[PDB]
Amino acid sequence: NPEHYIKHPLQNRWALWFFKNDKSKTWQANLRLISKFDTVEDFWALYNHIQLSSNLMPGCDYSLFKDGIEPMWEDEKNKRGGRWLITLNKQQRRSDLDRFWLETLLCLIGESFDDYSDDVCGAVVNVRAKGDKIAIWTTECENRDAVTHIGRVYKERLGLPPKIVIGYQSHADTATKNRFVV
Repeated sequence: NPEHYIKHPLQNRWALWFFKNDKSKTWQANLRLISKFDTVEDFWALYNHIQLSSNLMPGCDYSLFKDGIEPMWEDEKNKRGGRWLITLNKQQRRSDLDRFWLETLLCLIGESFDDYSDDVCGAVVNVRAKGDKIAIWTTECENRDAVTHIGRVYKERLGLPPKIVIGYQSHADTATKNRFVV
């Protein structure tokens, strides 16, 4: 009976990345792959082993991306895409950052956006003194139906009230403005 001894396979294999700001190095050189996993059990072994986002020094990031997509604008699956951005104030590092980030991780590995989960590339949390950010990256900023559906589902899974609006920005606009709001 496989149920008693097999790990539970995820729909995708995922890679977690870490960024630490070091002014001696280029941005790309500061980005490092931490490890990959493709089962529920290996996801939790990795999550339980690493620091909470709220405990990282300012200027660090985590990124979780599908295996084979690097967490940068230049990747073939990100260059035409964008991100749903959650901006946190300084008080929300205490209240919401870690629970929003873990909910974001679970939206990814559990493929929570129905048919549009294939548009998801990954997610990024930026820990910064000025205010942290969490974002889900999708692969095509022109797919209105995929993008808007991901944003609506994500907003409800974060539990954000209708008093809050979140915006979607294309990486091309960042690399050089919300395309969509929910």
